[PDB]
Amino acid sequence: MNVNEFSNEFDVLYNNIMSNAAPGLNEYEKSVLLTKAQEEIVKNYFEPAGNKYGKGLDDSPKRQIDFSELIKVGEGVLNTSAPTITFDKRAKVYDLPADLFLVINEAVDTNAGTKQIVPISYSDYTRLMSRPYKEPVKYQAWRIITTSINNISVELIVNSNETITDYKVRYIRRPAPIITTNLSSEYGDVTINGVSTVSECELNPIIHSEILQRAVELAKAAYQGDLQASVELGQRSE
Amino acid sequence: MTNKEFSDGFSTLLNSFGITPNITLDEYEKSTFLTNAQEQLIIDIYSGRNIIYGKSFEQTEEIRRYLSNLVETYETSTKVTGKLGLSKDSVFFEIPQDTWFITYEVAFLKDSRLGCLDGIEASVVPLPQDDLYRAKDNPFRGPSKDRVLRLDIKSDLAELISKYNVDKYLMRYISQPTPIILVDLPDGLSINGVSTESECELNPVVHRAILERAVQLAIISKTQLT
Repeated sequence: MNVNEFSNEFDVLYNNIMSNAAPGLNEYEKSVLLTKAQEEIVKNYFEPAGNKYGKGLDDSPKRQIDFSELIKVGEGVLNTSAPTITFDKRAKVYDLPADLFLVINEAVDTNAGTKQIVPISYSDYTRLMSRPYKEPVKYQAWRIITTSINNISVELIVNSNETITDYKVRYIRRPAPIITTNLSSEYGDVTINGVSTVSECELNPIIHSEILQRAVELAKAAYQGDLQASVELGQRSE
Repeated sequence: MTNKEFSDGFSTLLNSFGITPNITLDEYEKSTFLTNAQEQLIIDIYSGRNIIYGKSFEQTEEIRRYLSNLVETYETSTKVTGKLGLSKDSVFFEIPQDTWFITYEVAFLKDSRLGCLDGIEASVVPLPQDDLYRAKDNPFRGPSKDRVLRLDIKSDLAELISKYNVDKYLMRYISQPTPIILVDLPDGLSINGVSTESECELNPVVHRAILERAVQLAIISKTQLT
């Protein structure tokens, strides 16, 4: 469903049927609420605990098809452009894509074959570097986030005498905003995430109704305006 | 089996990264447990203490085919000069320093006194120290033209007590096996002083028994406190 249909059905669900009808929302307000609902729905559905079903990214066909249109595969760029201070002497720094929302799978192709990257925690880092070996298992590599500016920088730790040829990253693309109308104005150009032009929902139509319902709920919570509504409907921001 | 096959079979037998509870090892841990299993197995085989086999060093064809690749022969004519022995006619010879157990040990003699028998090969008899005093004068078990007494002493030495001069000393021992190292280990690490990859030098017949014992040692290591 296109942006016109979002706005029309938003009006229908918000104030065209309600008894003591409230003031209609401006298109900037509707676009804001739709974008917020979009991010909220994505974050609810990625985490099993964030939604009532207890199901995460790949725990049912619906959850697969939800993010099917948001999955992207790219490559990390070796960060030898400038010098830097790595926490680990034997770690190669790589830069992830700018439009990165969540990492779900990583892999590195070395001279010794492909190796799955395991994102090790800081407590797991401390535990693993206390052992005599201090290297990953056969078919894996280790990863820790390093000094990041304007985009995520990543430290890859592979076994000794191994060189990395490429670093593929299956991530979830950052959702584009939903903007109903050209927000250009003579009084000042307003933007949702830096874009004022019309922007369609770049996700599957399976969750367009979901985003609309969340937008309506947020609109009515803002209309109520008490601390209670904001606190209870902020629990789902996550 | 090769090092790659060793690691892959180790993972398969341990059910690494399966759905059921399991154990995952680093290649260093795999190397450590494979080496421990190797050396335990060959020592138990040599001593005949393995209940599965229950046979000694060369007691059957199976054990021959297992430990055939550790049997090393050695020759030496040099004698260590400054040492204190238990008899005047005591000569000392160095050991190759990689020996595990001496299995054949013979000594050639060069002396004028045993005329026309010169260059006689002589059986080195390992003799305990209890028997030494009462074996020095023994004409049936003591030193003679066809028999030499060897006593082990410090610094990897062999004190050969003979009535005649000893010219050459021949050995056939079981050697240190090369460790089973599946990866070039980082700096500092080593197994038996070896840092690079090291393939098992025994026959493939015993590689799978070594793998089974290494797997059992792994489960014991992870499941000795639970």
